[PDB]
Amino acid sequence: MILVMKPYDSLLFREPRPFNNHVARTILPLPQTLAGAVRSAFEILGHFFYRYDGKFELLVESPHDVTQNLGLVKPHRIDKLGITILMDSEGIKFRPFNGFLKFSGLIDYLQGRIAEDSVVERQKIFKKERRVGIAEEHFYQVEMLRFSDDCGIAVWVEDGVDFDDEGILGVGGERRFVKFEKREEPECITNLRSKWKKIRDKINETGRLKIYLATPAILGAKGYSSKLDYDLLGDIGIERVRSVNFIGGKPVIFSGWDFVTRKPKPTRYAVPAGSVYFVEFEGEVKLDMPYLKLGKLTKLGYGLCFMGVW
Amino acid sequence: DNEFWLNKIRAFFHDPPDKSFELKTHERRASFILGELKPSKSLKRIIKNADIQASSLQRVDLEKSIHKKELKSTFDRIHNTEKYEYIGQPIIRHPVTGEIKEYGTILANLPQTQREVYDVDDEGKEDYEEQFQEILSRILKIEKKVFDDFKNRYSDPKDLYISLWAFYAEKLKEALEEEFSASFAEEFVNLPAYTLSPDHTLFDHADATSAIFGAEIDGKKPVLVLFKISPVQKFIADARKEKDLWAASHMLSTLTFKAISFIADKFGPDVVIYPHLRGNPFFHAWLHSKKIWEFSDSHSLKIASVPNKFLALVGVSDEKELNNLREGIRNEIESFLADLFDKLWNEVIVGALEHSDALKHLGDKKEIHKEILLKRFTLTLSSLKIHDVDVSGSKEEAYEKVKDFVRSLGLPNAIESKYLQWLDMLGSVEASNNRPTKYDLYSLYYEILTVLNAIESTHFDKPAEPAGYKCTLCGEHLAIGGESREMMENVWGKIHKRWPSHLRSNERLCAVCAVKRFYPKFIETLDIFEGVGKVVPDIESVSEVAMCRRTKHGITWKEVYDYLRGLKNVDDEKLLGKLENLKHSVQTLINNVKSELKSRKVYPEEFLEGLNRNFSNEILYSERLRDFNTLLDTLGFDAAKLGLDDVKNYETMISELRERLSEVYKMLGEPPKYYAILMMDGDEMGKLLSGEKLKTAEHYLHSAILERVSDALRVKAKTVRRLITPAAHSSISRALKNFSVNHVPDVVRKGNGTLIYSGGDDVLVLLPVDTAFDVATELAMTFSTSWNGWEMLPGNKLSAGLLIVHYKHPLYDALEKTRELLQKAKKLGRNAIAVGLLKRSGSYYESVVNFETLEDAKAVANLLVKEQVSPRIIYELLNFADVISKEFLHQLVKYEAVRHSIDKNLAEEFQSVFARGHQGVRVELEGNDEEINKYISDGANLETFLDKYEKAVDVIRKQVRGFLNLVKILYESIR
Amino acid sequence: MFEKAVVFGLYSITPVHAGSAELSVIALPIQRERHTGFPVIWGQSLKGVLRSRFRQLELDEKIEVESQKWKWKEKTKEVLKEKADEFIKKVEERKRDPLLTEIVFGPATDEHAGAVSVGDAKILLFPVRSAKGVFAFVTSPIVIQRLKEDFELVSEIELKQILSRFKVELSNNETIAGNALILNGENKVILEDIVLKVKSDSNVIENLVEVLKTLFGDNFFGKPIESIKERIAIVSDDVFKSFTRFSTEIVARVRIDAEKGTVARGGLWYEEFLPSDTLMYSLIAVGSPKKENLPKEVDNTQKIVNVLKVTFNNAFLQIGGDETVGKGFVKVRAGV
Ligand SMILES: Nc1ncnc2c1ncn2[C@@H]1O[C@H](COP(=O)(O)OP(=O)(O)OP(=O)(O)O)[C@@H](O)[C@H]1O
Ligand SMILES: Nc1ncnc2c1ncn2[C@@H]1O[C@H](COP(=O)(O)OP(=O)(O)OP(=O)(O)O)[C@@H](O)[C@H]1O
Ligand SMILES: [Mg+2]
Ligand SMILES: [Zn+2]
Repeated sequence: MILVMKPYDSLLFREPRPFNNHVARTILPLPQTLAGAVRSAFEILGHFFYRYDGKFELLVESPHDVTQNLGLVKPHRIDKLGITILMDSEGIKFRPFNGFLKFSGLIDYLQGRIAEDSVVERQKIFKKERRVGIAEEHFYQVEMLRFSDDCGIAVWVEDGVDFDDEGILGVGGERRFVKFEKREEPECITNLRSKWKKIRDKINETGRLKIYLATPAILGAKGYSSKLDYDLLGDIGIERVRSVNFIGGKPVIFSGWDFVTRKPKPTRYAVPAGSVYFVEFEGEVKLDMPYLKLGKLTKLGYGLCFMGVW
Repeated sequence: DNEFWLNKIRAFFHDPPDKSFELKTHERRASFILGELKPSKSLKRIIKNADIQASSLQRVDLEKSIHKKELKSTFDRIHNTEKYEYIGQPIIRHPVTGEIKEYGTILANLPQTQREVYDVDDEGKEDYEEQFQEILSRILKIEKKVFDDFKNRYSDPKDLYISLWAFYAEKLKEALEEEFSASFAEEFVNLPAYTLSPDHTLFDHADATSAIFGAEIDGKKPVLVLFKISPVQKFIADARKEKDLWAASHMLSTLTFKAISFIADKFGPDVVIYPHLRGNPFFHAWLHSKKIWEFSDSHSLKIASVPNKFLALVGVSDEKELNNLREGIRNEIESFLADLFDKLWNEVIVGALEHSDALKHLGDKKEIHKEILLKRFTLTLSSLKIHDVDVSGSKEEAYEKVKDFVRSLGLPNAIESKYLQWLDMLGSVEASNNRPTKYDLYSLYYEILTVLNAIESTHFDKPAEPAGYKCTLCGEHLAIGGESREMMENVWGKIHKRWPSHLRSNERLCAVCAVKRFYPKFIETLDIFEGVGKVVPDIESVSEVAMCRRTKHGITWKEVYDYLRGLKNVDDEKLLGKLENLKHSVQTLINNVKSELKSRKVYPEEFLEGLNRNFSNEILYSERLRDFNTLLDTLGFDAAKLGLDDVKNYETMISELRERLSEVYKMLGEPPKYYAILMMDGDEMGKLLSGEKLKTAEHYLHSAILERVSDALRVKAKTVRRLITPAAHSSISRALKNFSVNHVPDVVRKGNGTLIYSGGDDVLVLLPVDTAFDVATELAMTFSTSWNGWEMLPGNKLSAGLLIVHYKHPLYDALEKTRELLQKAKKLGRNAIAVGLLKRSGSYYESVVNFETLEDAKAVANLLVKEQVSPRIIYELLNFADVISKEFLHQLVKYEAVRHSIDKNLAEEFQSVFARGHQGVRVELEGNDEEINKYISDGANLETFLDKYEKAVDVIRKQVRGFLNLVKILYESIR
Repeated sequence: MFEKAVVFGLYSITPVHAGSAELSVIALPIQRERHTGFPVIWGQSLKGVLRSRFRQLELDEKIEVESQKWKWKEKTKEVLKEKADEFIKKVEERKRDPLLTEIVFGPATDEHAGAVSVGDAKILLFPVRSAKGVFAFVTSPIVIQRLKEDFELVSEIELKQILSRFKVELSNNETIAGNALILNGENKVILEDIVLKVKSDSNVIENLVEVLKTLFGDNFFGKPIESIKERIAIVSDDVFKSFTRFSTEIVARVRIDAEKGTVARGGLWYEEFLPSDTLMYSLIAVGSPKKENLPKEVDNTQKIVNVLKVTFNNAFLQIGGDETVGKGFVKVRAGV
């Protein structure tokens, strides 16, 4: 089941900093923010963007593996120095490629190949819009997310829940609203599920595994850290792990105002979406699905990760 | 350890400072200069091995050219002509740009003879050789006297070695200036180490070889470590006043310098390559703390002149020692952080709740606050173990083995080919003993190290903070005493009652933000400081720097504001009566406020009394003095909680003060409301160190040796990019230190601005508006300068971000805007400046331009300064920005100039300056094309390129619109 | 939430300067979008002006519900009592608002939420200067697409089904327009120094005016809708963006001091104004009213949307700044 929400207006997701600070910024939608919308209409698998321009397609955050020239980076290790570096096969230094990757390109991406037409830049999906003088000194400037003409937010939720099909509901920060409809699973997820067996066989035969985080994950057990615990990987069937090479970005620091306790929630650090881990696993993967949940708060749409080969 | 320090001294002084004077007996002078500390034969062999290895791999592997002779280009000029083939006088080449300089004063002091080269028994050599021996003996004697005094001063070998490394060059220079001349000493200090390849001076080689020997002592394997404390921009962003920003930057610099100081203490001051610690004010303060050298306040210490990343090369036997070093750095930094936190906890937090039960309630979160403060920063120490490739075989065999190892790396083709070419060129020399060293690929290691950091700093580990209201300033951490909102408000109200000078009652801070706020009052009573004096500057808010503009009367309102408190007298006497009257008004207002506060009895009497000489300058703004409530809020008091906003009898003196302020404005002018934030960064430092932007080897060798070598070596050197080496890296770091310490604070102070951080390439300043463009071009020229005077300079390009903003805008918003402007300047090419004016009401302009164009814009400002050209000529030209084409641009602008100029000469000058200036403007095309910006930056046949280009009309329209925007921004800045 | 929604039309009688952000030329640029660059009014400002109008009407007691006057003074005591009379003092002290505004247009400064969320005012017809047919209402195909996507959520009956037939593609130098705008003889039309060839079609404008008069009445804001049909043009997306960016009213203003009779130094500035006779549409999303012992008259969502439409139909209200110089007055016609 997919909740397709077209924003009639701009959307706001409050930054952790308070806003007498009139200046205010905006961030990408958070799983805790969108979870409240669906619960106002169970677990949430995650959320992507959707673009309906002639055809309807779903876009996830561009993996940090992909470079500017659409060149994949693989972690290769030198035993002479005994150190592993992420080589792009065209240079030793690289930068992450911002934008979004389609599911139709994602299916091929996990095999180690990507096409130019399978990616979309960030400027073609949504932009940031600044408003000044909103309301002698009461004026505050607020940045919001302005979506494209034929684009919106798709929320991927397991088909075990049901509710009203179509309507209008309020989401985000300030009192805005979007039009939501219930759409069945597109052919992209079906194709991914069909090719999951082949890609899992490739992963098993090659002895290499890649974890791609399509959503932010709070992996911290006692505190909060980007380190990948071996116990979590052992649950899926990994007998042993040799080396772990994680590449991501600045951790997303977020909290919230808990209305139940009338007090703010504890501040939490999460691994940013699009980060990729490379793991040299031993044995085979027993997972029967191409998507798994990691960390805590996985019900709200946190820690959705895909499997890939290299 | 004493023998370790003595051996470090021996390695540093393994070559006499005048080695290039005569290569026949340099080692004898090296043994004599140490005297009782001369090394043994085995120690000399080890030192020579560690010098030939590493240091400058290009140098030694080139000096052994055997083309019918072994070349020699020294000052001796008397050699065995049978197999030496003298070349000429030694020169010095810039390690980056290859700029060539000559020692005119040294040659003038040296004897001059008609014959260029003398044979072994050449006729007439008696007098010249006698004079040469005499001057060499004098130089040796003065060097020995300096070193003997230095050795007599210090007894501990560690302290003696550190002080020698710090100050021997300065002492020798001052002694030679006292004897020969200042110019002679200045040129002598910068003598090259290896005259055949003079890409670095002798002392840079000495530091490099000392670091190499330290990294290869007692069988310890060398390791290249790089330490980074991240993030930085987020930490600096969170601020409310300029004092908070200064405290944040200075705290970050102090932390990284604590790490650097621990590393230097454990191993040596030279083991750190970047930043160059010699000459750093922080290093001098640390030396004073160690009671090694009495600190002199020649260079101001208030500047955060230490970058957040530092690179070192140290010798460790095993990875266990590396882990121990990392744990020691973390222990030292966390101990300093915990000491600061405990000082704040037991000085400020308990300073207001010494009796209240709220302290007992909040004492259960002390461990939590300590943990969240300590783990605020992520510290990454990425270390690469330098591999020891076997070179046991012959020259061809050893070079083949090294190339095979490099191929076994299995790298991308470009860098592998570059390093293969470097190795092949190193193998193009003719010598049986020519063997590649383990540091020949040093640059490669560094490159990998950097990449490691870019991944290793990605990780993080933050503690599980509890639930509660977050901090108001930082907005990311739980505020202190966050269990209850009412309890937190009461606690912070009590704190503001105890500490009303800085903190506001409503401001509920966290650990990190409170530490940042109260850091200035704690640094003067902490380590490194507390014995140096004058660390905290006398500037707290951006209003002061915005008020630092130089008016037409030769007076800056910041000086008169300081005069209000009597800090500095006013030299001008024409306005003395107005100054006295307004001072009396301020004094009586302060007396009334102090009496009212004493009646309230809510703040300590010391703070109220000191408010007379520490009153906020924001009350000087007339618009800010609307009423008593506005005055109380501006001074830093919440009148709503105080209840003093109902005093309606305090309007008479307010009105009188407003009238007096207007009277002062009459012949003075209002305090300007705008100020400029300028941040600059180096252009492709990583690429420059990668060797991609480095010149060919022919540019880093003697001017008269490329033609006197083998053809194969000649062609290899002419078409192979030179790669850095530890000596060259040290020279580059020394040039960066020279730029960042000896030049930028001078121009900032001369520019009447405040420099906050100057570490290496990056620079951050806040300036009065009509002082920013004056110093931006000067600093760009200085950074691009190769040889200024007789001191090295980086000689690279700059990216700059300049933002002209009002003082009421939030600090972090302006910081983020300026950082975004810098990023845009880097995105639209490089060697450029992005200027942006954010006017108060709604206005916002941009212009990404080359530096040389900026001065051109200043020209038209003159035409607007005295109204030689009507300003409307700008507006009308704007209306043509969407229609103008290349063919008729010149004629149309000529028509507009003639129409809007009283004199035809003014119109012609405007036409010429506009035609020149509008050429260089970076454009943001719809298509992802950067070739146009690259053509604009260089300065070329760009007109012909646009003629060949298919989007010429859009490019020229964007160029003219951006130039007009820059002109309007600069003109509004002037007025 | 937000069970129902209503559409509000807005016709600019006088130029409107709402809000203020590049400001490259105009010191106070109009309230403008980011992705498309079209003129727009933020939901915050429209909500504020609507709630101020509602509060003033509640004070004036002219909010007749179901053809019966709504007396709030008795209603607050009827639904709250106890401190309600004291709560009246809060209205008298101006620290609060009348209960109707508190339960519909959001709460006071200090628990609850507004029953209606006010969306953004999206542009629908932009007036541009024409060589023939003095001024023309120009649109863009994506404007029609946005209108259809917005209007799929309210009308759906057959009007929504027939509105799906609007689907056009236009080149950057072609347009479809009425007989008034097209020049005599030559088959081209000039708007704001831009010449466009007329594309032969007779369905898109008819359907547009059909739906406009369908849910806005035959009286098109005091004018016959039939006359409007002859002066409707649809241009390309880039052309519409350029029009909406550069065809607004740039007015230069100064301040003169009586001491010398000349312009004050630094007193000259340019302000940008949205042109008059501009049709804009906004979406108001109304949900279940807050459970606070609401009267049975407006107990359901249908009743509150009905009373809102009745009390705001054919209304006149000022938006944006410069109210003191006759700027911002617009006429609102609720979609029935
Ligand atoms: N104390 C300081 N004051 C001011 N600027 C500083 C200070 N220390 C470092 N900087 C500069 O601020 C910037 C922050 O460095 P940082 O390590 O965050 O790099 P970055 O490019 O922003 O990203 P990343 O965090 O991934 O390295 C750099 O340009 C650095 O030179
Ligand atoms: N002499 C030096 N030795 C070692 N590291 C240095 C030296 N000078 C600068 N650095 C470091 O190199 C890094 C350069 O990063 P930066 O973001 O400036 O990129 P860059 O390659 O210089 O180019 P650009 O900023 O134009 O993209 C910084 O972390 C800086 O501290
Ligand atoms: Mg750089
Ligand atoms: Zn904080």
